[PDB]
Amino acid sequence: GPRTCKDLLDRGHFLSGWHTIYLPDCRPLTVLCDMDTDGGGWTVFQRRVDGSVDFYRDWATYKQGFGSRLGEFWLGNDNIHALTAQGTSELRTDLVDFEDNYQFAKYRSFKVADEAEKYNLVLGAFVEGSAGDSLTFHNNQSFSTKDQDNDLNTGNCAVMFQGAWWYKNCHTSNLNGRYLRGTHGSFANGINWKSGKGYNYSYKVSEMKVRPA
Amino acid sequence: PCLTGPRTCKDLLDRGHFLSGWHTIYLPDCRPLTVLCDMDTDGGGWTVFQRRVDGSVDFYRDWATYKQGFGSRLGEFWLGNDNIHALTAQGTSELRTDLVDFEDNYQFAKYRSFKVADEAEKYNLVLGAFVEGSAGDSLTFHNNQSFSTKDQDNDLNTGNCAVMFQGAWWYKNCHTSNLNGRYLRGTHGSFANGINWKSGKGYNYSYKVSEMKVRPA
Amino acid sequence: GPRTCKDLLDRGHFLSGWHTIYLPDCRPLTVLCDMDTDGGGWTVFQRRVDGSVDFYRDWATYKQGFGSRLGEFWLGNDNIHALTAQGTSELRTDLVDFEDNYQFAKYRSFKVADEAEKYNLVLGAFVEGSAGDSLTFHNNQSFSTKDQDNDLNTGNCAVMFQGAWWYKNCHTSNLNGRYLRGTHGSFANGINWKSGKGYNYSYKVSEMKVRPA
Ligand SMILES: *[C@@H]1O[C@H](CO[C@@H]2O[C@@H](C)[C@@H](O)[C@@H](O)[C@@H]2O)[C@@H](O[C@@H]2O[C@H](CO)[C@@H](O[C@@H]3O[C@H](CO[C@H]4O[C@H](CO)[C@@H](O)[C@H](O)[C@@H]4O)[C@@H](O)[C@H](O)[C@@H]3O)[C@H](O)[C@H]2NC(C)=O)[C@H](O)[C@H]1NC(C)=O
Ligand SMILES: [Ca+2]
Ligand SMILES: [Ca+2]
Ligand SMILES: [Ca+2]
Repeated sequence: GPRTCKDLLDRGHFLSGWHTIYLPDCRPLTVLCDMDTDGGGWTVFQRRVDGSVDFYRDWATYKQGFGSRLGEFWLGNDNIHALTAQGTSELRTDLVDFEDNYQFAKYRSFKVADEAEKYNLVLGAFVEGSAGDSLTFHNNQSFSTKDQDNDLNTGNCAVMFQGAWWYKNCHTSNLNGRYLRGTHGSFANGINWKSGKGYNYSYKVSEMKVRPA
Repeated sequence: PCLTGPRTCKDLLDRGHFLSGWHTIYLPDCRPLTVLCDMDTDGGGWTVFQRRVDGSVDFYRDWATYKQGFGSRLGEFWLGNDNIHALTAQGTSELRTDLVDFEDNYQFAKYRSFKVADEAEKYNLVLGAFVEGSAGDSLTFHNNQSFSTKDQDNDLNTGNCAVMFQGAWWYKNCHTSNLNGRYLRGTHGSFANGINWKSGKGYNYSYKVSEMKVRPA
Repeated sequence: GPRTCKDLLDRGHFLSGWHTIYLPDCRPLTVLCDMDTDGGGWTVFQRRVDGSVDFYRDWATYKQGFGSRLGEFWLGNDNIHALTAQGTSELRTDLVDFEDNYQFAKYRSFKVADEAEKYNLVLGAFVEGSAGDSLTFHNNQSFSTKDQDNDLNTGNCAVMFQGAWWYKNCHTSNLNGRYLRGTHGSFANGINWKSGKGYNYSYKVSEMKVRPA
């Protein structure tokens, strides 16, 4: 049975949507496949679209995943690790601002370690993207929530920028931040990408997606 | 197969489905129904039977349409009175109503029990006690009243509440909530004909999002 | 075995949405059923809603289908042919403008031939709707894309009006054109329907759908 969204694209599924794939050890899982972007075959593990879901959540919630198939979600750190663990695949970040303006940014490999390793971000080459690089900064850094401080700052970046990310001191990207809708006076606590629209602009749409090498 | 399966969205949550979305359950009588499960709110496991989000669907509809259900899995819908009765007839389901205004304020109401009688009793609302909620109690008023639509006036008003207030609801004489009213988008001059909740944002403010959902005790 | 969205309606599915049906050839297809409009039971094969999907696409892409179950899509010419081949189905076209005024056109029968015949369009007589008739003009003409010009123009109409359609010389409807959002100065390159809002108005919503005659 189908193991990646790439497989499903290969089996003639051309419309984006939720399909079940089979995890290394046989667990059925409905993932969102993006069959459209950049050749198609992407498995989406994060999406922000309308601010209907609260992303300011604790460790246990990020671990198992949350949100809605109808709109916004986070697939879950366990699932994300399961998907990008054995073998390797690439990350694609997509961003649309409120004027209908598209930008992206691909890297050539992406993986997160398991819970014992605090979901460490393993990130390689920024290939290209109109949105620029604002994610390598966070390379080799442990995942943080508001109730598990594993960050580089002396104070809690997750709580400060209202999100859950691979926080150092602190961040150039904050895609799990608050849905602030465009420009905001508050500093760096929205759906922000430094090299893209900056620390005071919150995107309308964000998607993080992977595809096998 | 209609044994094996999940009977409520609560069952599906317990079976490790963590993302909200459309799943098929089996009603007390094995009939399989595809429902929207809210796995996120207040512990998760809610079956959503009403959803207003963007005004794309007309809720000003006749009796037959409310009976079988209408709208879209992609956006707004009413599950259908038959289904709603089937879902709530045996047992106690708590009810929760979730509301969001256009300035991003979120409000809710919660009730100990909720059930609607069958068609012969005109989908009579049987409402348990108000338990808590920022939105305030604007449903207790409608306890023990028949459902009404534009073409079937079962209210306690000499007029037709469903025509005056452009919805369908368990109107009394006439209302304190009108969640199936017109999608008027925020404050409106017209009186009480929007997606209104009296103790919430009053008779002149129509919310951006409303959801009604149920879950086993 | 449900063969059409009409079948699903008769079996008591009253909410519009994506359901899987079985084609005359037995392939299972997941389609958008419109259970609401004009008695319900329509299978939607084209949907424009917000301009999120690029419809300016090549032959291979139109053949297999593209877009998203969450928003805009084209079911795919192969699928459309498979759904229209045997018997005959009605066609309804629904159009919404930016003040939410709805229009429609309705045709007794509609079918597209297969790839060998270039998905040639076989349309029956105009029945009533208020949008007027802007498809009859296109009867008996192959489908053209930017990369497969089958029109009756010395140029490439798909390139001239940036869509893909049964172009003659050139068109009176262009529902796969650019999502230009209301009135546009450019000529006839939007989601246009001549007898509806003319060559300089691009609709907000467009849907093409079929149902057993
Ligand atoms: C729910 O509300 C009803 C009244 O509302 C109607 O019924 C409900 C189900 C909805 O369909 C509404 O839309 C309808 O409008 C209450 O019913 C009344 O209850 C009171 C007692 O609490 C009854 O009053 C008693 O009547 C006795 C005589 O009863 C018989 O005769 C009357 C006519 O007078 C007749 O209506 C009734 O059915 C009997 O046939 C009298 O001896 C006693 O002392 C007292 O006055 C009243 O009769 C009921 N009205 C009706 C129409 O039945 C429900 O009790 C209420 N339920 C709950 C759970 O609160
Ligand atoms: Ca710290
Ligand atoms: Ca009356
Ligand atoms: Ca030509």
